[PDB]
Amino acid sequence: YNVFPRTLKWSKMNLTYRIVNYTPDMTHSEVEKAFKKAFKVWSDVTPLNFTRLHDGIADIMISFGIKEHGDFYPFDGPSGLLAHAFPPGPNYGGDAHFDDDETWTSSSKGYNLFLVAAHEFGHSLGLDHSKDPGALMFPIYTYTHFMLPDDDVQGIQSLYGP
Ligand SMILES: CC#CCNc1ccc(S(=O)(=O)CC2(C(=O)NO)CCN(C(=O)OC(C)(C)C)CC2)cc1
Ligand SMILES: [Ca+2]
Ligand SMILES: [Ca+2]
Ligand SMILES: [Ca+2]
Ligand SMILES: [Zn+2]
Ligand SMILES: [Zn+2]
Repeated sequence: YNVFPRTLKWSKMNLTYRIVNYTPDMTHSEVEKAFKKAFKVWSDVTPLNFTRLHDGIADIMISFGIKEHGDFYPFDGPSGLLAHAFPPGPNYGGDAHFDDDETWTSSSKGYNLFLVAAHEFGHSLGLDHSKDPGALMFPIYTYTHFMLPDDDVQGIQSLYGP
C-alpha cells in the first residue's frame, strides 16, 4: 500500500460526513446505503467511525458534480475520470466528488457507487494508490458480502490501528 506524505491522518477518531446532493440514477436510499456501506468498510477494521449530518459542515463533504464544479479539477464527461477525493485536512480535505456524468448504480451496469466510494473514502482517509492489483486502492476500477483486501487493511491500520 501507499500513503501520501503531508497531513497523514485525522487527529480525531469519530469523523463526520455530509451528502450535499444526489445523483439522478439512484434513489436517495440507494445512495445513502452505498456511502454508509463504503464507510463501514474502513470502520470495521479501524477504531474510526462516521457520523452523517444533514447540513452544515462535515469533515467529509460528499457531492456529485460534472465538469468544473468549484475546485479547478473538472470532470471529463462520461467515463475517463470517475471521482476524486482529497487527503485528510481542513476544508476541502477529506471531501469526495463523483462525476455525475457517469451512471451510478448498485449493480454492475455503469459504475458501482459503493465500490468507487469505498476507494474514494480511502483517499479521504490518507491512502494513495496501491500497486497491488488486488487492492481496493488500485487505480483501476474492477467490479466484484464484501471483504476488504489485505493490503488495504494494512494501509489504514498503519495510520489508525486495528
Ligand atoms: C474495486 C474498486 C474500485 C474503484 N476504483 C476507482 C478507480 C479509478 C477511479 S478514477 O477514474 O476516478 C481515476 C482517479 C482516481 O483514482 N480517483 O480516486 C481520478 C482522480 N485522479 C486525478 O485527478 O489524477 C491526476 C490529475 C493526477 C491524473 C487520479 C485517478 C475511481 C475509482
Ligand atoms: Ca427518491
Ligand atoms: Ca473537509
Ligand atoms: Ca468522467
Ligand atoms: Zn471536485
Ligand atoms: Zn483513486
